[PDB]
Amino acid sequence: EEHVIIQAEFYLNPDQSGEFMFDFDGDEIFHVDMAKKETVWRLEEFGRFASFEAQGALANIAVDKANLEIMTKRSNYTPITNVPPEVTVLTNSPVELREPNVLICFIDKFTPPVVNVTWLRNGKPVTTGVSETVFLPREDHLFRKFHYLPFLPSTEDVYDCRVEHWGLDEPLLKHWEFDA
Amino acid sequence: GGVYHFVKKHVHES
Amino acid sequence: DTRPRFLQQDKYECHFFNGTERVRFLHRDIYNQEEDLRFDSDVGEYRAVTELGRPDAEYWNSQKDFLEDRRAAVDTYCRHNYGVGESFTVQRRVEPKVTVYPARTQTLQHHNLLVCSVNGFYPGSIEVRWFRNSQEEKAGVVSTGLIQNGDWTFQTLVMLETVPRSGEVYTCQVEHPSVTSPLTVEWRA
Ligand SMILES: *[C@@H]1O[C@H](CO)[C@@H](O[C@H]2O[C@H](CO)[C@@H](O)[C@H](O)[C@H]2NC(C)=O)[C@H](O)[C@H]1NC(C)=O
Ligand SMILES: *[C@@H]1O[C@H](CO)[C@@H](O)[C@H](O)[C@H]1NC(C)=O
Repeated sequence: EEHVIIQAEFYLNPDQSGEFMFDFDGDEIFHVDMAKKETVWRLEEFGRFASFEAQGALANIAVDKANLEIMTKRSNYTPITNVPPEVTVLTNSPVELREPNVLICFIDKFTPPVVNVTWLRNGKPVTTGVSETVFLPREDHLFRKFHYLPFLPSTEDVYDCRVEHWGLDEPLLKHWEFDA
Repeated sequence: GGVYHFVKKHVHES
Repeated sequence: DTRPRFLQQDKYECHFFNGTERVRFLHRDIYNQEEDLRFDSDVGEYRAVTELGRPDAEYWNSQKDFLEDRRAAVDTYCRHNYGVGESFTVQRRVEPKVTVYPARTQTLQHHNLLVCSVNGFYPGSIEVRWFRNSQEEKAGVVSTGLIQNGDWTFQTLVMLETVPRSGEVYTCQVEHPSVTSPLTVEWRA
């Protein structure tokens, strides 16, 4: 095989949340942001060379919610079986003092596609410059997700990626700090 | 470049 | 929160072999975590993997016309979407940023660990080689595997565990489809 493009979408009841996104060989090309009703491109560049009518996607998402309810009943309402994440915290590039970089909290192999993720610099939450990706599809029909925290490698600081997914008993913390 | 095509979802209740 | 969740997952896959010389199309209807309904461009009709899809399959397979149209996707949908942006995907190319450092410096009297850290290169395909005095270090090498950063770039780390001699010149050679000639960085004593 050489490449694979996947139009991937999903609806989740009772949370009533869905997602529409195109995946090219593992990475996200774009995805329709339900709320804003607009399509979002992973890389600015991508948009300047192609387009998609967000609306049409919001159309599928809805027929999905439908087919879902029919598929629920048809199986005597058997719920999904939670599958706990698998978190790893890597640094984008080799970390060297006072030199800009990014922390990647990489959450893998889970489902249902629902999880709260918090960055903590020395046990306190951080809400800035941080960024995440939508829920990316896996060949096993689970999900993968990414979180970003650009930082400045300091010798005195310590970071923690707290992840809470329903399949976890208590929250989960992956720890990181300069000098393993 | 150009424009993306998406297959449409069709449902059938039985 | 324990109230049951029900998930619907729809996947439309376009598999390309040899550019677009041989395309394949798939539709996977998924419930929670199992695939029940599936259209294969190579089969022509829908197949119900699990009894959950049974109805659907037989209902669509009766519409021979529609069942035909779906075979067309390999062109109307797949091959079309392919070119709509091969410009920024098939042809994406970000040059690897290689750096070679060794874990623990002080340790140059005994066992050490040299690290080749390839970062931010795009086309997943890459290949690293560890040269101890221009001589393939065919073994005793440990790799991180390929790592997806999620931002259309990868990174990987290949380390060499060796006893550092003040003369031996270990080199890391990186070969990736974004550079005319191989990328090499050296490190010795
Ligand atoms: C993720 O979002 C929040 C933060 O954990 C959780 O929602 C909380 O807020 C509501 C209560 O006022 C309800 O949605 C939930 O009862 C409550 N959290 C729970 C289950 O105790 C939500 O649950 C989180 N998801 C999880 C549990 O991973
Ligand atoms: C659905 O599942 C429940 C199990 O709690 C069972 O009692 C019920 O009879 C099932 N429905 C049928 C009749 O298949």
